[PDB]
Amino acid sequence: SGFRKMAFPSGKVEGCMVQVTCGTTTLTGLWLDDVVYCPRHVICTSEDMLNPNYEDLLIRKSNHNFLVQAGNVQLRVIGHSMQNCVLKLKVDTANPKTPKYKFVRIQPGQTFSVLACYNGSPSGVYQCAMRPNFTIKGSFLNGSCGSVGFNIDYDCVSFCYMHHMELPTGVHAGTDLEGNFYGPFVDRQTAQAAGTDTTITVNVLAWLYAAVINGDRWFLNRFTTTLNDFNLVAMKYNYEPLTQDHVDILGPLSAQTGIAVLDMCASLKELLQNGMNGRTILGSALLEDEFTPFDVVRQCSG
Amino acid sequence: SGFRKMAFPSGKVEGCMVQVTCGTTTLTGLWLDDVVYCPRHVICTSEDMLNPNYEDLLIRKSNHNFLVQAGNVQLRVIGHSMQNCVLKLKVDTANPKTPKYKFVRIQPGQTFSVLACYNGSPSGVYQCAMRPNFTIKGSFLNGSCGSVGFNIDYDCVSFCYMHHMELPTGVHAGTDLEGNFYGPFVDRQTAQAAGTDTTITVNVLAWLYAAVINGDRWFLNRFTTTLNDFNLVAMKYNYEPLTQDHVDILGPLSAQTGIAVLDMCASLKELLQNGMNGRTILGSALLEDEFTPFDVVRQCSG
Repeated sequence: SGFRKMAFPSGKVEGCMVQVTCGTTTLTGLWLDDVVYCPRHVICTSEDMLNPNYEDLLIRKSNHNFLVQAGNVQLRVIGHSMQNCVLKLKVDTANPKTPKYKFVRIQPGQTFSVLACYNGSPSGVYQCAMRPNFTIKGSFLNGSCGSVGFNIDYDCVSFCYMHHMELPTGVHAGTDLEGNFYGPFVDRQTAQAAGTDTTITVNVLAWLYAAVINGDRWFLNRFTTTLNDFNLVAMKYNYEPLTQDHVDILGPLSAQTGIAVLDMCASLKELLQNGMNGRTILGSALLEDEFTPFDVVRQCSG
Repeated sequence: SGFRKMAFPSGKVEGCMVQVTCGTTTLTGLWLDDVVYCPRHVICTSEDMLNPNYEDLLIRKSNHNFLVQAGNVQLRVIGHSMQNCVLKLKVDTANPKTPKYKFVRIQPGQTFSVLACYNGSPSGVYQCAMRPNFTIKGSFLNGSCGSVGFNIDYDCVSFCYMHHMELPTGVHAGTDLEGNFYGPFVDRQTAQAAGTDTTITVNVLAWLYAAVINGDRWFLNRFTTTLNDFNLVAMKYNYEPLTQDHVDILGPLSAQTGIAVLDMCASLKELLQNGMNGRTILGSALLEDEFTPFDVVRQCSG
């Protein structure tokens, strides 16, 4: 028993992390086969970040301007290529520690593990959700840029995220491994609006199921509700609309606990309307939305 | 910026995790050099756990009764030895992936990373504190027993914890790697009292410093206080007494933020007495005590 926010084991990803240096700039890169992936703003000084013409900036750079190191092992670069907001540095040496891997673009509400690095050196690991407004609430310092988010499906590492920017807000923005930003964000040091940060309703419900599985059943009410009635309450509290697909995804958890989804929705309704009255659920005084149904079942079953 | 509960990278520990089977019982073991460490209750059936005579139970077992596997690689056992509550299974093959390592007994209030396994297979990683009552709030299922807690000091993995028991309470108990339980607990399926679960005051303060470093400064009050006056309030709310050593440990954080320890203590006093009034600190509606000063500085500096 017990329920913790839990990252995937990071070993497979640790052996892929390298230091990418270009001029004065140094950050973290991802070394897979004979290609190193990194934020394209590695070519930028601090002054360039205000209004960068990446194409023009990149043209001053040749292969030899990129120092790629993998812990005292300086790789050699034999070809470079900008793909959207990522640089792809071809190298002579293929990473012998390359895991089975995929590149995937993740959806809002889905979770992933972040291996936070500094200048190519793994520092630690934590679990994140891609929030509805396509930000994450991470922990990244100078050097962390190029730190990656991933999921592990049995043997395959699925890379979904690379960290690029910290907003003036403090929250974090990044790309998939093809270099496309999650959200409207750009790799430019300017004012950038993250939208309203809504809550992932299906996750909150998954978490409430986890709490019941773990013996916290106090919230369970004597009411029920419909989707419409629930969603009218959801919209009020900047919660995501709950759809039928959401209900279906929660079915296994419903089947395990013997609690229908709408019954659990009614519990959530009252919690939202009436608060927690100073009580806690799974050792939290807030409604938590960074656990997917998959995460709950993964941690509960095996 | 940003502040997250963060585990150490687990790669070094992943390559040490093995499956230990004895009769019907299977759990996780730690393979270091030519020795495998595991909970001694691996020799127990469910019936034995009620009132085990470990010495008598172990005598029925010979070397060949222990099946040690490291992912399709069945190790061979050439000597066995019970050390307190751990079994030490000597084997022919030395782990080639043995990291630089130490065994350390950790103190109450100190943190560590748990690599949660099932039957020798790493499942995930999260950060824990050894609580004042020598329990942890983990996540362990059947198979997780023998999962280990560790810290990484640059090159050296320092193993501090092995998971053995879940209490009827739900909270978790275990040993150091020499097999001595943290706390009064025994490896017997019986009713076992964990004491009053007090809060780690120096950690809470470390966390409050982290919050100020990250821009949450709302709690900061116009008062100050003494240690005695503070500790009289601390005792009331089952907080650990704050000592002078605690003050000294917080000095760097005090020096960074320009906020004296006692000034921060007065903030904490009011929070304890007046609550949070529905506000949050670092995205939490509770006072968090599982971040040491080291953890805060590690994550803030680099």
